[PDB]
Parts: sequence; C-alpha cells; structure tokens
Amino acid sequence: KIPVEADFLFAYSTVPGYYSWRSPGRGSWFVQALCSILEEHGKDLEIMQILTRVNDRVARHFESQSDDPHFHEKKQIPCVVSMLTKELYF
Amino acid sequence: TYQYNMNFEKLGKCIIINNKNFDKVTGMGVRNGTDKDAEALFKCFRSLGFDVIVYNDCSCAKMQDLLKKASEEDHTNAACFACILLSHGEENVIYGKDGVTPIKDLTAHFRGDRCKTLLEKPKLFFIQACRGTELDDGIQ
Amino acid sequence: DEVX
Repeated sequence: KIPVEADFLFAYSTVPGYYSWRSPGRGSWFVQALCSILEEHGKDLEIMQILTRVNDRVARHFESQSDDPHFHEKKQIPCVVSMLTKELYF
Repeated sequence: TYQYNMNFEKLGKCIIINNKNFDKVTGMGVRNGTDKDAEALFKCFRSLGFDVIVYNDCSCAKMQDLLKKASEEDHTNAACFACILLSHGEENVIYGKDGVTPIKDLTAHFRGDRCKTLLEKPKLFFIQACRGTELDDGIQ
Repeated sequence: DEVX
C-alpha cells in the first residue's frame, strides 16, 4: 500500500507568489535552461541533479530587460517540488 | 534498487500543452516566444525517449480532457509519464484559452488510485507560468 | 521581456 499523492514531481518555473519571465525572441527562461541541460546531461544525470542545474542557470544567466523601471533588472529562481520515492534516470 | 525501474518497452508518453493565444475575455496577451519553447521541448523529450505530442491553444475543457484521456490509457509498458504546461497563470491555477483551471485539478487524474498503470512510476509535470505578481530584484 |  502506497500514498495516492506519491511519485509526483512538479518542476515549476518560479517560486510561489512570483512572476515567471519569458523572452519573446528566445523563449521563456526556464524552458531555455531546461532544454540546455537536458541536451548535455539528459541521459547521465539523476532528475534532481538536472533540475538543480536548471535552477542554477536561471538564477545566474538571466536578468530581465524592460521598458518599465518596475520591471527592469529582475531575477528568477525556479521551484522544484518532489514527491518521488526513488532516483530517476532516463 | 534505489532508482525507478526503467526496463520497459517504452519510456512513456509526453504531453506538451502550448498556450499562446487567449480569448479577449481573459484579457491575457499573446505569449510570443512560446512556439520556440514548445519545439525545443519537443526535440529534447523525444530525445530522452518520450513519445511526445503537442497541442496548441487548448481550452480548459481541452486541457482537462487531454490529461484525463491520457490517464485512462494503458501505461503498463511505460516507465513514466510527463506533461509540460506552457501558459499564463496565477497562484495554483493555469490559464486555458477560455479561462483558468487549478493545476491540482489537472494533475489529480494521475494519482495512484485513479491511474493504476502509472502506480509506483514517476509522474512528471513541468510548468512554465506565473504564480503571482511579486518581483525578485535579486542581489550580488 | 514579458511576464506570464
């Protein structure tokens, strides 16, 4: 017998309460990073290692470019929620 | 023994929901750049081994029916399931073409008691959307 | 840059 809410994983692009950012010309920050990591280490790393590396990339290599002084030079950190009971390799 | 069992005939199904255009009534603007995201995700997840299908500008009804239909499929010979959501959103909810639906309503179809063929297998959900209106100013 |  195992919990019905088990073995789920939620990779959110940002933390609760916060905006998520997207570049009209290159795409959303999160998906850009996610795909970048998955191309390089998609088959030799555990899923949490991958998402941790995604978190790191979004946090460092992105900064918002905006007209509005309220929306300029802003940052983003994604948010991984794990209910997994084992390690995941592809 | 500490990793998920991957010895299956296929890795699994991957559903990508790509919401770019929204009804005027929602007051939500065009998500320019999400097309670039969806195809990128398409290339990556099929590379991992997923059998990936893309849907565009889904209604809330469409999104609910999609994941529900997927949850009624036979995942006996699949190692896992994955769903990517690209759209507008606020706390706990995601925007469909015609309104909003809570994210927990969408993912509940794959709970252990509602999707037996995916039991003890990982259910992955990737979500690109706002979760509120606070801003991270950052610091060095 | 735009928000979601």
